[PDB]
Amino acid sequence: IQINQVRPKLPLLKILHAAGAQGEMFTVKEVMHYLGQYIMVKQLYDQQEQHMVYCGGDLLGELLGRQSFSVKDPSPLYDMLRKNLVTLAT
Ligand SMILES: [Mg+2]
Ligand SMILES: [Mg+2]
Ligand SMILES: [Mg+2]
Repeated sequence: IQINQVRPKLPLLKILHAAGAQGEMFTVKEVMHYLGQYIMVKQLYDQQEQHMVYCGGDLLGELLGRQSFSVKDPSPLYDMLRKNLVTLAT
């Protein structure tokens, strides 16, 4: 297996699939692409303040353990990725 591949855990993979991803293993860039598409297409960001993501009530909020987060202050999102990505480079 390639060193730059990661395997998203079940609930994260569900999100990525729900945004148009195919398969089980991805680069971190691909994961971010599909996660971004999920947020963008469902329009979870506040249209009036687009760095704010209102994720509570959605699977993404469940996974994050937060009602909302800011894209400018990504640590809660990065916490979620740390816990939901299986990697070989770590
Ligand atoms: Mg794909
Ligand atoms: Mg695959
Ligand atoms: Mg961090």
